[PDB]
Amino acid sequence: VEYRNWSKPQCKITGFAPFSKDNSIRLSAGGDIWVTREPYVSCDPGKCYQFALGQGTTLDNKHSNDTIHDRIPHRTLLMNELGVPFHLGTRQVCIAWSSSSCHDGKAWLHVCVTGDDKNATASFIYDGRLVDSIGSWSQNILRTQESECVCINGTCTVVMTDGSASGRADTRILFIEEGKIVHISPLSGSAQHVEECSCYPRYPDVRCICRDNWKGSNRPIVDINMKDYSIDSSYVCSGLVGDTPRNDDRSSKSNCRNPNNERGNHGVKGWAFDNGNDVWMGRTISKDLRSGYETFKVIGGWSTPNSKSQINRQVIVDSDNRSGYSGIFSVEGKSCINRCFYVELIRGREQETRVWWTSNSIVVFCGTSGTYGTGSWPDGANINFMPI
Amino acid sequence: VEYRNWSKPQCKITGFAPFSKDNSIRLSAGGDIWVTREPYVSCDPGKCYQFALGQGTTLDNKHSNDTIHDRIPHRTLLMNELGVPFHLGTRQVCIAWSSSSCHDGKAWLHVCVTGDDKNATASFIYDGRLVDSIGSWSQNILRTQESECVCINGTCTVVMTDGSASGRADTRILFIEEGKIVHISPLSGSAQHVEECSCYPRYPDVRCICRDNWKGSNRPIVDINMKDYSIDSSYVCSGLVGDTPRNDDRSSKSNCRNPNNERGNHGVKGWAFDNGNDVWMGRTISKDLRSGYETFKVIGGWSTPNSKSQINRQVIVDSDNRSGYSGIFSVEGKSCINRCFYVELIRGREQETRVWWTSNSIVVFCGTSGTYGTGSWPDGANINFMPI
Amino acid sequence: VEYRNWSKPQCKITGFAPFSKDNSIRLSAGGDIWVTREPYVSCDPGKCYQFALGQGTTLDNKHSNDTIHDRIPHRTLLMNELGVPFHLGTRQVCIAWSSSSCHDGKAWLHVCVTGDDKNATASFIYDGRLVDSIGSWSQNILRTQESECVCINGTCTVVMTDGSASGRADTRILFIEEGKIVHISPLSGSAQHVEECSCYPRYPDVRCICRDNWKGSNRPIVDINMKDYSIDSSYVCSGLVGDTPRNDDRSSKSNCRNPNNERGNHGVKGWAFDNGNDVWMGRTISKDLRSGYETFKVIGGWSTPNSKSQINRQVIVDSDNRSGYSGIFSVEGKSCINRCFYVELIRGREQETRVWWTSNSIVVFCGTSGTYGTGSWPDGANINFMPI
Amino acid sequence: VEYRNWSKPQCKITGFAPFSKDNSIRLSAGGDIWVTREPYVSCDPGKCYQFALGQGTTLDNKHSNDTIHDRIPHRTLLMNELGVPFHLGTRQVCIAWSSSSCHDGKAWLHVCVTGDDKNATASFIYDGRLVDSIGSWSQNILRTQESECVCINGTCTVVMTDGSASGRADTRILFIEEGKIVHISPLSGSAQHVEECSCYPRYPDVRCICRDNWKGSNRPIVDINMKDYSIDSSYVCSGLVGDTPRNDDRSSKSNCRNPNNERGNHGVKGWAFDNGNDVWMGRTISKDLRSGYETFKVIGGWSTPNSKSQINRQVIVDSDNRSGYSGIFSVEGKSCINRCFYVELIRGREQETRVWWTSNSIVVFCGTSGTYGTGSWPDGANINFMPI
Ligand SMILES: *[C@@H]1O[C@H](CO)[C@@H](O[C@@H]2O[C@H](CO)[C@@H](O[C@@H]3O[C@H](CO)[C@@H](O)[C@H](O[C@H]4O[C@H](CO)[C@@H](O)[C@H](O)[C@@H]4O[C@H]4O[C@H](CO)[C@@H](O)[C@H](O)[C@@H]4O[C@H]4O[C@H](CO)[C@@H](O)[C@H](O)[C@@H]4O)[C@@H]3O)[C@H](O)[C@H]2NC(C)=O)[C@H](O)[C@H]1NC(C)=O
Ligand SMILES: *[C@@H]1O[C@H](CO)[C@@H](O[C@@H]2O[C@H](CO)[C@@H](O[C@@H]3O[C@H](CO)[C@@H](O)[C@H](O[C@H]4O[C@H](CO)[C@@H](O)[C@H](O)[C@@H]4O[C@H]4O[C@H](CO)[C@@H](O)[C@H](O)[C@@H]4O[C@H]4O[C@H](CO)[C@@H](O)[C@H](O)[C@@H]4O)[C@@H]3O)[C@H](O)[C@H]2NC(C)=O)[C@H](O)[C@H]1NC(C)=O
Ligand SMILES: *[C@@H]1O[C@H](CO)[C@@H](O[C@@H]2O[C@H](CO)[C@@H](O[C@@H]3O[C@H](CO)[C@@H](O)[C@H](O[C@H]4O[C@H](CO)[C@@H](O)[C@H](O)[C@@H]4O[C@H]4O[C@H](CO)[C@@H](O)[C@H](O)[C@@H]4O[C@H]4O[C@H](CO)[C@@H](O)[C@H](O)[C@@H]4O)[C@@H]3O)[C@H](O)[C@H]2NC(C)=O)[C@H](O)[C@H]1NC(C)=O
Ligand SMILES: *[C@@H]1O[C@H](CO)[C@@H](O[C@@H]2O[C@H](CO)[C@@H](O[C@@H]3O[C@H](CO)[C@@H](O)[C@H](O[C@H]4O[C@H](CO)[C@@H](O)[C@H](O)[C@@H]4O[C@H]4O[C@H](CO)[C@@H](O)[C@H](O)[C@@H]4O[C@H]4O[C@H](CO)[C@@H](O)[C@H](O)[C@@H]4O)[C@@H]3O)[C@H](O)[C@H]2NC(C)=O)[C@H](O)[C@H]1NC(C)=O
Ligand SMILES: *[C@@H]1O[C@H](CO)[C@@H](O)[C@H](O)[C@H]1NC(C)=O
Ligand SMILES: *[C@@H]1O[C@H](CO)[C@@H](O)[C@H](O)[C@H]1NC(C)=O
Ligand SMILES: *[C@@H]1O[C@H](CO)[C@@H](O)[C@H](O)[C@H]1NC(C)=O
Ligand SMILES: *[C@@H]1O[C@H](CO)[C@@H](O)[C@H](O)[C@H]1NC(C)=O
Ligand SMILES: [Ca+2]
Ligand SMILES: [Ca+2]
Ligand SMILES: [Ca+2]
Ligand SMILES: [Ca+2]
Repeated sequence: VEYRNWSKPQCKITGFAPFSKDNSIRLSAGGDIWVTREPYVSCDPGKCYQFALGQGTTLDNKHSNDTIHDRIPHRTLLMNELGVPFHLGTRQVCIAWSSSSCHDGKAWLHVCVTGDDKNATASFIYDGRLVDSIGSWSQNILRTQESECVCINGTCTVVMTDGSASGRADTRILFIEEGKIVHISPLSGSAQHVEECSCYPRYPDVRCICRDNWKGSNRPIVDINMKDYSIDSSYVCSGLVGDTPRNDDRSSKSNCRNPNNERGNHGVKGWAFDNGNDVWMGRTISKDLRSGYETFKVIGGWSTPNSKSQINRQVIVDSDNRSGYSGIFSVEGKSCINRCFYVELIRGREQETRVWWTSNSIVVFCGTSGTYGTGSWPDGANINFMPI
Repeated sequence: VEYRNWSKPQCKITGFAPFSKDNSIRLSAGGDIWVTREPYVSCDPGKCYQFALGQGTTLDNKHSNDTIHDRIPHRTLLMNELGVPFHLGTRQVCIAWSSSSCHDGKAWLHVCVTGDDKNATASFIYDGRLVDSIGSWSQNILRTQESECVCINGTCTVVMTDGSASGRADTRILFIEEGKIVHISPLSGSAQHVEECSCYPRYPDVRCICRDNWKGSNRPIVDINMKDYSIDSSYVCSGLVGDTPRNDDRSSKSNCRNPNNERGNHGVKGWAFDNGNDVWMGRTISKDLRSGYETFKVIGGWSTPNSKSQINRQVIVDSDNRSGYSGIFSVEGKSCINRCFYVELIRGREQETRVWWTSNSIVVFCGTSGTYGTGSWPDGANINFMPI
Repeated sequence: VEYRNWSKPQCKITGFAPFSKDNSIRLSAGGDIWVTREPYVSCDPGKCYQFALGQGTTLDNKHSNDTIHDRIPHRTLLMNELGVPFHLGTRQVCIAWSSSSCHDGKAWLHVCVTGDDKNATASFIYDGRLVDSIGSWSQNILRTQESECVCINGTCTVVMTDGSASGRADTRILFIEEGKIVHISPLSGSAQHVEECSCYPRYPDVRCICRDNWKGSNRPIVDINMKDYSIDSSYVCSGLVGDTPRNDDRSSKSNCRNPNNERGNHGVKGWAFDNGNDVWMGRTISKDLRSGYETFKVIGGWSTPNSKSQINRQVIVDSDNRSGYSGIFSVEGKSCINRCFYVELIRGREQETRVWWTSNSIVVFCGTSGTYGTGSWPDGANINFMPI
Repeated sequence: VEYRNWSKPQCKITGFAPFSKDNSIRLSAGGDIWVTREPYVSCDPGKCYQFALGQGTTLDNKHSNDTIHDRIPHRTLLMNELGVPFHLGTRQVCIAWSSSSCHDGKAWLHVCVTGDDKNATASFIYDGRLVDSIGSWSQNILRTQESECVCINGTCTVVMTDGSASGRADTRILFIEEGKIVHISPLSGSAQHVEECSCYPRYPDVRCICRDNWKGSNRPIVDINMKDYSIDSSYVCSGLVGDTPRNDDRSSKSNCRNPNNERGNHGVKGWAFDNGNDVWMGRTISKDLRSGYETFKVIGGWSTPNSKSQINRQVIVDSDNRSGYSGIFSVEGKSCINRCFYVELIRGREQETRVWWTSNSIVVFCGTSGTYGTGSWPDGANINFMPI
């Protein structure tokens, strides 16, 4: 077994093709399925796995009541092969109300945060054993990516934040070797608030597109130098911005450098990736709510401030259906590294009627160099058919 | 590991012996089991797997209502070891309302079609990653075999159709290497309508027996030259024809060349294979409905037009019981390549109105050079005992 | 990997120690568990598996009604790791209302009989593929061991019967190499009726203790010469006889040669094995019904006609509780071959009329050279707590 | 594969970080989950497993009624990967109402005790086969650790007791090689009553911290010399004692040598381990009941009699929530051997009378050389939401 280097060029991308869907909520109405949120996907060299934060209960279960809450002690990281729904045989990998996972070519690293809001613990589990832990540095909800970390040549990197969700916070980039923290770098650059980074290998370095929860509806970028541990940060150049909420395309802005101060407060986890001067990105179709999901390329969207010429739009989830968090993962092919993404399809309380639970399913798409058509792949559950 | 070549002679066939049965619908009445249709079987070098298109729901589940519909975004390809029923731990391999799968000796290829009727996408997944995709070419339900594809020396072939189900359509034969489409050939020859091909290795080439949904109740043949990608097509010579609907045995015809224009409209997926001048074939026992299932050899049925001398009949499913789609798969033995088949046993709507769902179980038989008796192996569920 | 030879001495045996129990029926009252009967155990070189004939239904399921019947088309052979109860993820290995399985050191052989009573088919599946089949030779319920077959140096042997259960029948011993029948020997010797043999390796040969359903309450022995395929048969010498029904211990007889003509009609599958002049055997505690289970050694019980000197009695299931079929399996240790056995614990109809189903659990014990105490390990389900 | 030697220094310990939680009871209210008690954790060289004694039933099952009883024939040892809850696919490894398991680097050993109170049998199963057995030596509930045994250089050791729970008993230390008992040593030293030992490798020897059920609320130590099989015993020096019940912290004593005669009767399984002159230990927060769980270091707690200076306290389960048994396990890291522990979280009768069953979930923590915060990770089930 060799460490992954991800040392191939990025695949040609013309858009995205359907990859996986789990139908979690539909199945929940006729079977014992975990209540989850904050899912993601990560692949070992051979196969892909779906992850999510359980709520310590199945859906058709009185304990599913009031699972809207983000942090309870019973949350655990679930891990199944991609497309295997979270049934009762699912392994709970660690205790976590915030997580990141990645495979270095040899073994899995899991970063699992749990405990009190003001004094959380992050556990670092590698190759099936606890190797390290760190306590809260800002005493205000130590937290991490909710998507895959990235490892190059045996060094894995993960972005963590501690502090205010509505002001200056303390973001740190950890470097981890076989589960052991070997270095911690403070966030540097012009990103002013960084949450829930979606990171990808860009050999020899790592690049993250994140969520600004404070003043930006444009998405921050964090660049991680894997050689010298230096950090840089800015914002996606695209004038078509990626956060929710955001201004309408009529009036939205990004200058590549600063939070745009356009409905900056709050946000949603999302992703983008560069191809030369262009950017491929996803966002909710609604500028207001976590409804619908679309992808497109913005011509000059990586390099030209305020660029707004999009092309190659695809609807993933139509605007009449719920989405949620989304994130990137990378898959090594024969000659190139492909970029894929998942969309969390949130169902239940409070937005929807009848039910007392909050859960999600997932849909997953992967970059293609080929051709494709159109469709919409929403959660598909009928709220009227669900146990409450 | 080496690529499969299937470079052994076809096994001696005296008939077929029982191989597998999943009892899906019986189990559905007391357990959480997927609603499915369009099942098939395919084996890696070591063991066989059962596949089917899920309906994104279990049977004992309000979402099972109105699962008669062929295409919804929630359909996914399920894959279990043969004889493991589709329980909640089943892996959903891809998003698909039409599919084909095969193993090349090294890894699995899945061809998965989903999306809008007028603009579908086929994804090509190999060794657990998306390698290619193609969009609809005729804007009219791009679709494929619903049974195993065939790979020789690292090149896999699959037949796909796009266009009318009741007139001239656009059928293409794809050649795929490690998930990448390397060549596409148009259908050629005298077959006038080709659907749902059941294909098998006939080293060094591939041979398919398909469904003519337009003018033929005789089954089309598609011959695929794996060296130069050339295509030929015609019809099974046997005067005992394989489609449903069809004329009675007394008045049925085939001239090997043309659709017989005998109750040609509509059809059912099925199979046949050659042994010299003779043909082994299955069909529904009913000439009108998907009821019963029988196999037999037609003497001269491969090479003599309108041959009707049958022998070695076996009842697989008696005529009082429901069948459905059927297809071929091939299994490599020590010295020869064996031919096996599965039968889909459809239950529920529209025919059975006590329940609101549509699903199936499977029964599977394999070629034998030995001896055997008689029986009948239907679905076996009591419709009155079923959750509705 | 090498073929198993079983070429080690039989382990020292002082009695039996508890090995496994599945609690199938207790679990059935709170979970989806297969209805079964005719279970057995067989181990590959690494680990042991439990097998049984499913009834194509779970217990808490309307299809469980009237599962008293021995032969329906929906019966399939189930196979799990030993101690894993027959849940919905259990693999159905083949279609079978009578079966035998064994591992030759390289792969599994399964002998699976199904179809019409007067014209059954036995399928021979090896290394995951159908290799051979045979039809009924006496047109009267072709049938086999319901316990493990035995393979030495790549040749597996299995005993099959076709014909009357209450008169002269046609018993044959098959020799099978990688799934292919290479020789068939007729029964020879003085055993007059042979059913449901429990066989074990006695290098270089195989020895079976069976059920005489006709005139004997003493158990037949079948000796299989693996070199020249010759067959011999007689009866266990022990005056303490192993069948049910039987006479009481005071009046029972065996002359080693002939059926004893003591309540000879009917019987139950069981086992015994030799150690020099002595025999280790199990039997139901009741002489009338399949109630209770005991093991003991009979001193001179292998070599001395009508020997009744028992020692080392152990209660496996107390006489207040139901038993059923029992059979032998063999397990290779470091320096010796151990003998183990399972007991089928039958619940439901016809004896227990509150419920409409018939099913079983299992308990398993293995030979020990050590020491042990006493107990009773019955099924343990409360019939009043069961779904009916 | 090589035998484990555990020949690395003990890892630096600053405290404990969260590792695993199974949420068994919460899940039981919406899924088929085993009723258990007496859980533990043990890891092979790659992966950790959770074990527990089943009650031969699921929770939502009428058979769960009156599972307070410790010993029934239906109890079996369950084994899943750590964090996989005990679903219906769980393997029952052996018949056991008392158990210990460990991996020697090559294979699993299981020590499983079952049968009559006055005449129990312990089975020794290694590498999937029964290798040895021993009967009761004191005719009074032969019993063992309820946590992992320890193997060094292919020799595994386990502590067993037979005799009174409230007076002088007969404790023996067994030495087992590939499942075969090679030596038995009587308890020696000043420990006067030894139950339910929590043992760990301290190369080249093994050290156990146990439960005195008779005169001590201070915990006994058993030291096992793996070279000459000699045994020593005493009591943990710490004046902060580990048993429940016990005196309050102000009035509790230990002299390292004798049971303290302070509320000595009864107890609970627990653990401690040495670091130089200091001791790391866990205990219930309540001095009266199995409620809450805390860990801390006692400075001089290993070497100084009646030492009471604690530091590095952590709450694992707050005092408002139920705990139960706890035990140690050891995990080999790159350069050191880590110490971890599990806590049994008991729910139901007799304390909670709304329900009729008794079961548990688990939470698991591992030693860390890093930093951590605070929290509480109780069972989390709402008794009012449970099937009774
Ligand atoms: C079968 O499947 C294939 C493959 O999926 C389909 O082909 C794809 O079809 C897509 C839709 O036509 C196409 O993407 C489009 O590319 C064009 C550039 O050629 C781009 O303009 C499109 O983006 C606009 O339209 C979409 C809706 O389609 C809007 O959501 C989006 O916001 C864009 O609209 C904005 O810009 C327009 C142009 O300036 C304005 O006219 C419009 O009012 C709107 O303006 C707002 O935003 C501006 C900033 O962007 C701002 O200045 C202004 O003030 C407003 O605020 C879209 O990306 C794919 O390229 C194509 N794929 C391929 C490979 O060919 C095919 O159609 C399917 N066929 C069927 C029958 O199903
Ligand atoms: C135990 O098990 C074994 C193994 O399963 C059994 O042996 C098998 O038995 C099969 C049935 O006899 C046998 O297959 C038959 O082979 C003969 C040739 O030898 C063939 O004629 C049979 O086909 C006719 O009969 C079946 C029903 O059995 C019909 O479904 C079929 O359509 C055929 O009937 C048509 O042709 C006949 C002859 O011309 C006409 O009499 C009949 O009316 C009908 O005519 C219509 O169709 C014609 C076109 O074909 C058309 O010209 C006309 O106008 C009408 O429309 C069948 O294939 C197996 O070979 C044999 N297997 C082996 C290895 O021996 C055994 O019986 C079992 N034993 C018991 C006691 O259960
Ligand atoms: C703790 O556990 C250990 C290990 O499990 C226990 O030790 C075991 O204890 C067993 C019972 O004592 C013992 O087996 C016995 O061995 C003697 C020979 O030494 C043998 O005679 C015993 O067999 C008789 O008794 C059993 C009931 O125990 C009957 O079921 C059986 O049919 C036998 O009864 C017949 O023979 C008797 C003597 O000849 C007659 O009195 C009786 O009426 C009956 O006669 C009928 O059968 C005859 C043919 O057999 C026939 O001629 C006559 O006309 C009648 O029809 C039994 O096998 C184990 O050897 C021993 N194990 C070890 C390793 O020591 C220990 O007791 C446990 N302790 C506690 C307190 O739980
Ligand atoms: C964020 O998380 C971090 C990491 O978890 C937190 O840091 C940890 O904080 C712990 C609590 O302060 C600390 O452990 C403590 O260490 C001190 C020594 O420095 C030790 O004295 C503490 O033990 C006492 O207090 C705990 C409750 O905290 C009691 O349960 C315990 O019994 C001890 O109290 C007894 O002794 C005291 C002093 O002698 C008495 O005042 C008290 O009444 C009580 O006396 C009884 O027992 C005596 C025998 O011991 C007996 O003589 C007398 O008669 C009475 O019966 C505790 O171990 C950790 O070291 C620290 N961890 C690290 C790595 O720094 C941090 O606080 C969190 N952040 C925030 C803001 O909360
Ligand atoms: C959920 O819990 C709330 C109490 O917070 C209660 O009012 C409501 O009835 C519960 N829902 C159900 C379905 O029991
Ligand atoms: C299925 O849906 C139809 C149309 O809404 C309805 O009439 C029928 O009652 C439904 N079936 C069940 C069993 O709910
Ligand atoms: C089982 O079937 C019999 C015969 O049809 C019937 O009398 C009985 O009520 C059935 N049992 C149940 C529980 O439905
Ligand atoms: C449990 O058994 C007891 C004694 O038979 C009975 O009083 C009680 O009702 C049972 N509990 C349930 C929930 O059936
Ligand atoms: Ca924002
Ligand atoms: Ca047709
Ligand atoms: Ca008899
Ligand atoms: Ca005590």
